[PDB]
Amino acid sequence: DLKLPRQRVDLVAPPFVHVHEQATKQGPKIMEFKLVVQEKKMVIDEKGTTFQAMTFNGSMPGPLMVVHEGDYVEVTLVNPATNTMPHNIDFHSATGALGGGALTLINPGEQVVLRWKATRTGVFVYHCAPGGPMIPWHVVSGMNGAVMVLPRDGLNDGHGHSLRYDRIYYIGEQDLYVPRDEKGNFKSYDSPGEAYSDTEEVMRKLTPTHVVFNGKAGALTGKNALNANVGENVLIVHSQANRDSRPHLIGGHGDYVWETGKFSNAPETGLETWFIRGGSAGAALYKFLQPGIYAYVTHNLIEAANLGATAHFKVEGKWNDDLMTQVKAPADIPTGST
Amino acid sequence: DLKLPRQRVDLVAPPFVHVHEQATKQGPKIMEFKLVVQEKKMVIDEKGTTFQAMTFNGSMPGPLMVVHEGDYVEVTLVNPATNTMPHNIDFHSATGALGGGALTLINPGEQVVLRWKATRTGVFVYHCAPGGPMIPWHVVSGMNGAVMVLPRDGLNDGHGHSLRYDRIYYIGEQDLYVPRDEKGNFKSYDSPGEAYSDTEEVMRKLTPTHVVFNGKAGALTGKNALNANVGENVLIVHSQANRDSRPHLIGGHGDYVWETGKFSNAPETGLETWFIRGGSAGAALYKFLQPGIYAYVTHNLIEAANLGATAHFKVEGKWNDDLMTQVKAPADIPTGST
Amino acid sequence: DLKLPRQRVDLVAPPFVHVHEQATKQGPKIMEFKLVVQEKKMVIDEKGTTFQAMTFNGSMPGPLMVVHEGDYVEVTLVNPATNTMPHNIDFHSATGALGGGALTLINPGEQVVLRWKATRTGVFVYHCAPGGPMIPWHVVSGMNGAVMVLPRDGLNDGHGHSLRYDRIYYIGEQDLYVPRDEKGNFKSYDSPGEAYSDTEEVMRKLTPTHVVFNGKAGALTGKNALNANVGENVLIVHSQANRDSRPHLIGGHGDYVWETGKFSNAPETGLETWFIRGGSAGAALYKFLQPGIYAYVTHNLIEAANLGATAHFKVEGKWNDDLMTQVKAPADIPTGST
Ligand SMILES: OC[C@H]1O[C@@](CO)(O[C@H]2O[C@H](CO)[C@@H](O)[C@H](O)[C@H]2O)[C@@H](O)[C@@H]1O
Ligand SMILES: OC[C@H]1O[C@@](CO)(O[C@H]2O[C@H](CO)[C@@H](O)[C@H](O)[C@H]2O)[C@@H](O)[C@@H]1O
Ligand SMILES: OC[C@H]1O[C@@](CO)(O[C@H]2O[C@H](CO)[C@@H](O)[C@H](O)[C@H]2O)[C@@H](O)[C@@H]1O
Ligand SMILES: OC[C@H]1O[C@@](CO)(O[C@H]2O[C@H](CO)[C@@H](O)[C@H](O)[C@H]2O)[C@@H](O)[C@@H]1O
Ligand SMILES: OC[C@H]1O[C@@](CO)(O[C@H]2O[C@H](CO)[C@@H](O)[C@H](O)[C@H]2O)[C@@H](O)[C@@H]1O
Ligand SMILES: OC[C@H]1O[C@@](CO)(O[C@H]2O[C@H](CO)[C@@H](O)[C@H](O)[C@H]2O)[C@@H](O)[C@@H]1O
Ligand SMILES: OC[C@H]1O[C@@](CO)(O[C@H]2O[C@H](CO)[C@@H](O)[C@H](O)[C@H]2O)[C@@H](O)[C@@H]1O
Ligand SMILES: OC[C@H]1O[C@@](CO)(O[C@H]2O[C@H](CO)[C@@H](O)[C@H](O)[C@H]2O)[C@@H](O)[C@@H]1O
Ligand SMILES: OC[C@H]1O[C@@](CO)(O[C@H]2O[C@H](CO)[C@@H](O)[C@H](O)[C@H]2O)[C@@H](O)[C@@H]1O
Ligand SMILES: OC[C@H]1O[C@@](CO)(O[C@H]2O[C@H](CO)[C@@H](O)[C@H](O)[C@H]2O)[C@@H](O)[C@@H]1O
Ligand SMILES: OC[C@H]1O[C@@](CO)(O[C@H]2O[C@H](CO)[C@@H](O)[C@H](O)[C@H]2O)[C@@H](O)[C@@H]1O
Ligand SMILES: OC[C@H]1O[C@@](CO)(O[C@H]2O[C@H](CO)[C@@H](O)[C@H](O)[C@H]2O)[C@@H](O)[C@@H]1O
Ligand SMILES: O=N[O-]
Ligand SMILES: O=N[O-]
Ligand SMILES: O=N[O-]
Ligand SMILES: O=N[O-]
Ligand SMILES: O=N[O-]
Ligand SMILES: O=N[O-]
Ligand SMILES: [Cu+2]
Ligand SMILES: [Cu+2]
Ligand SMILES: [Cu+2]
Ligand SMILES: [Cu+2]
Ligand SMILES: [Cu+2]
Ligand SMILES: [Cu+2]
Repeated sequence: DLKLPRQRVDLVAPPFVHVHEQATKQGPKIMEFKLVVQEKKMVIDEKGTTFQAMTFNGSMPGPLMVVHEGDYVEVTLVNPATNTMPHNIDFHSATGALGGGALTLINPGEQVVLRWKATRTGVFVYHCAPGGPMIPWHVVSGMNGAVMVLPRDGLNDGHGHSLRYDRIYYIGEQDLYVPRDEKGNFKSYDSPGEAYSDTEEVMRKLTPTHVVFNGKAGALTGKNALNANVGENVLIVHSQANRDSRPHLIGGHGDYVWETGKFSNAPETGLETWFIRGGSAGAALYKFLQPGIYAYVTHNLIEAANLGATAHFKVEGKWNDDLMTQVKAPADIPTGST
Repeated sequence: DLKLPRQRVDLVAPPFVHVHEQATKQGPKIMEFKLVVQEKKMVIDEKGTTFQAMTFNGSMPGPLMVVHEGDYVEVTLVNPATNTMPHNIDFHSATGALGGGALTLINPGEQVVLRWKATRTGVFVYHCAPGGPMIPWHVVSGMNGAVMVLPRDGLNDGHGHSLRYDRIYYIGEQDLYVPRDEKGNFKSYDSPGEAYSDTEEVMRKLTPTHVVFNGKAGALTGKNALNANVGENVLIVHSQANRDSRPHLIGGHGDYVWETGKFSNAPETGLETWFIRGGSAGAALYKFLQPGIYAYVTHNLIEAANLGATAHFKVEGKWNDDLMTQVKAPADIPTGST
Repeated sequence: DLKLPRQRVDLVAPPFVHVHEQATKQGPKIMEFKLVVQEKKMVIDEKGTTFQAMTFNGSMPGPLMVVHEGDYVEVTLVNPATNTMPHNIDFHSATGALGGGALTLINPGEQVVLRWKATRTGVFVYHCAPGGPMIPWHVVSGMNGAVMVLPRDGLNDGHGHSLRYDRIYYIGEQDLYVPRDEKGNFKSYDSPGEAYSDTEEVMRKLTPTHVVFNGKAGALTGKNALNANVGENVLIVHSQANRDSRPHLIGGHGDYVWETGKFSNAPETGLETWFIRGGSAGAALYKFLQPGIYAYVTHNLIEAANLGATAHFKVEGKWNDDLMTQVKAPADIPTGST
């Protein structure tokens, strides 16, 4: 019945994003994606704590899918027989059937194909949602990602001027609820099923043990810092499927920010810190003006520094002393100061 | 002194709303409302947990009051002699005297009549506020509701186009703090006064035991699902008097959302999840495009699934396979897949 | 190299703000500020609880700095040798070097001079950020304040109309994490260093023991209520360096609110409650219409009433019975009521 060109997309692992056009003169296509569920033990902090994760495509977050308004998105979801649980997928970008969850429940050893029309522009969360208490558990176990539906003319500033990014990164933030024993040590389990009862107890108190970007504390620091150059306009897509976050680029700003994540709304300009509602994605554009290290954090600094929620950007270029300079280096306080 | 027509309104129990006009060519009226305080033990979850509630008109939330900009709202507040505590009322829509709380403190066996002018458009919280620590306690015991002050021309999209709703529902969300004994069982009390000290201890740790719509887990599910039809524009008013919420219609969107709740501001369009600041009301308009069950949640899914914060809509009509379709039902993974 | 007029500003203690012009026809200046770090034990609640605070200029929050777009801000930061820790400063208003933190780390007995260009308008947080876990600890110990960068034409309503305030107050909100002993009593320490390990344990559970304005419960109540008059337009700048807040003026409104705090964005109008993202400052303008006491709160009323987060305004003038009146004082319920 639906007679449009089909285009297969190969997803990549976050924080990177598969190749795509911003502005396009192509008409609507059927864009074909495949997601494979993988349950696996994963390391989530710098002390080697593990937890029984559940993922789309082996990553937390799941990969970013990018399409244009008016495209049809055909998703094959696969639940390999090595998995232990049923899984499904709910797209916040889609209309009907609980975002697709009501049409996509699959047992281990099965797959399903859903098609949804990309009628609403923005960045949107997708996540597993098998039913009842399984919904939060699968989501906080890692089964969430995002999709971006671009306008066919690309981004704009809401005042008739085009915006183009030079680079795009997807930062998925994950709240984790890892059980502890009587002494406070984190517990380990042999399967997700075995972890469930103790994990649900931690979840009920609504306080995460870890808050991480790209699936672990320190994931996007050190050698996995995000690269940019002075003068580049960088789009940072940020998602949180379950809990609020307050992104902040330390030493920078959000030049254009869609904090509710929807491109039919004009962006706010010149933000210090923005707000991603739990259950949503948002996006910020920034043009780097200064080289050096930048930390990208949630600006609950306890979470950022102590629970794992810090990424770095390493930005190459020349320092602009007009914007900022050290006028006098650290020196002894003058004895004749009052 | 004030010589305007008087009109008596009969309130109804949430989630329904008393009859009202959207656009009106009537001039300013004195709109007369009565609220009666009722302290009573209420069931708040599906396991039969009870708590010592304090309510306006016997419901959590209190009823939605609807008037138009420029009306005068005359509220008789009654505190029957069967109650044990003093109560009052503070309208966020009103100007002066702590929103009216400073003029409305009544002991059991008394009543009071306050009049306030509806000078500001939007949806607004009202709540009890007797003074000091009694303020949070009365509010989290259930003494809060909302009022909607419509523009006389009805809603608009902020770009000169009228918006009209076919149906309106009021979803009041309540954070509850129910004490537990040493084993974790919820405690019961014979009066609000007796519950106070233990409840205040739970409140101080800022983590609710329950988060409910319309006064109990499951209130708006099953046979009390909210009804709609494909093609109907539905206004959902959401209030939270004490704690933030992040509403999400699973399988739908917010077509037009006033998340800060004030109709002098243009709505945002096409939201996945919106944000109700604690101490405020907001409103979202959505036109249903697909039949079936929709869950309306706060998108902290722990709260939604495990603490009680899920409502359902049951939507009648014909499925649109253009928007979404199951291309292939669950099937065994092809043996010749890689 | 930089050849502009220099102007020394003398800071004052919050909630007051140093003298400044709103609209200015002066060109860019080098505005010179000095901040001195002071570590000291401070009283933070009405029962006399103390904690080991770390402050800019001996106050929580640090003082508000006010400049205009295009000015250069030259800050001398001094860390006296009576202090025990290294400190620095990060300006959310500045571009590069982690907002200045990377250029300003000073040991006790040292000072440093940083210059940053005020290229972005709004109110912005500044805070200490020495590195790693020291970042949240210094911030929640009190080392944070705000800066306001005004447009050279002053504020506007985003629709081409000037806004002018008659009075300005800076309300800094501080989340504190005070350790308790086994019985629940707050612990005291002889130095910040000694308090660290126990404080970090409380911080990890993300629930504050106190939430205060101007450094202590009750700071801005009683005789330190904030003064205004009927008819005055008052700007309230609110900052929170670490945790979300939801400001509300009880009995009033936000006439014009920049909740993300940035004057390049038009304000929202007629708000009941607004939202300050942790890591940001926001600002609300209100014209008082009624005399009397107003409470300014975060509208988590538990925090407001029980954890310390209430300020008062005392507003002089004549009552307007058109806006609000008590039609009938408290009276016995009529025996012939149903
Ligand atoms: O012996 C505990 C010690 O070993 C580490 C090493 O990285 O990890 C083990 O213990 C953790 C807590 O049970 C587990 O999460 C992990 O799976 C296991 O290898 C340390 O993290 C831990 O303190
Ligand atoms: O708005 C984008 C997109 O949403 C649709 C429904 O799929 O329209 C919705 O929003 C419209 C614009 O706000 C409303 O007028 C309409 O009633 C609502 O269904 C699409 O038609 C539109 O392209
Ligand atoms: O947090 C309580 C308590 O537990 C201990 C081990 O008994 O540390 C655990 O908690 C720390 C904070 O989350 C982790 O850094 C560590 O991996 C974990 O074992 C104590 O060290 C701590 O007091
Ligand atoms: O890219 C930052 C990196 O460059 C160096 C010199 O190679 O210094 C530049 O950046 C400093 C601020 O971070 C400026 O103060 C300095 O003048 C400028 O040359 C390194 O110091 C710095 O880490
Ligand atoms: O015996 C406890 C058991 O009975 C239930 C039945 O619905 O409710 C009782 O106990 C609760 C906890 O004290 C009370 O809240 C309630 O008022 C009382 O009827 C169960 O909820 C409970 O587990
Ligand atoms: O804005 C609606 C309504 O509020 C009032 C006061 O009751 O005006 C306030 O807001 C005006 C528009 O923003 C301000 O210009 C005014 O100064 C402020 O008091 C009403 O007059 C107005 O209808
Ligand atoms: O939550 C702690 C602990 O308490 C028990 C009974 O001892 O269950 C209580 O808590 C549950 C979660 O809130 C409720 O579902 C139940 O109504 C309540 O009695 C244990 O079952 C649980 O481990
Ligand atoms: O109203 C939803 C209800 O209708 C049924 C058939 O009566 O199916 C419709 O909705 C499905 C998606 O929820 C579509 O896939 C199907 O093709 C459509 O006919 C029921 O299955 C469904 O629960
Ligand atoms: O003896 C405890 C009692 O004294 C008070 C008096 O104001 O304060 C003391 O104890 C507190 C808890 O250790 C300290 O924070 C404070 O520094 C010390 O003077 C009361 O607050 C306290 O209950
Ligand atoms: O926007 C205020 C201020 O920011 C600067 C950079 O210091 O410009 C940023 O924002 C501009 C307007 O949104 C962008 O076009 C620009 O690319 C970005 O660097 C200043 O130039 C401007 O005055
Ligand atoms: O909060 C637990 C418990 O501790 C006690 C003293 O043992 O009070 C402490 O906590 C109160 C709440 O924060 C404070 O008001 C007081 O300053 C502090 O000592 C008990 O009174 C209370 O049950
Ligand atoms: O400024 C408030 C203060 O004024 C008094 C009389 O001096 O009353 C005025 O304010 C009341 C509402 O708070 C009005 O109902 C009253 O009519 C008006 O005169 C005091 O009662 C009040 O505290
Ligand atoms: O389907 N989940 O356990
Ligand atoms: O300025 N960043 O914490
Ligand atoms: O007036 N309340 O307890
Ligand atoms: O998509 N709702 O959780
Ligand atoms: O530098 N701070 O401990
Ligand atoms: O209306 N203030 O809580
Ligand atoms: Cu799953
Ligand atoms: Cu969802
Ligand atoms: Cu009450
Ligand atoms: Cu209130
Ligand atoms: Cu410091
Ligand atoms: Cu910061």
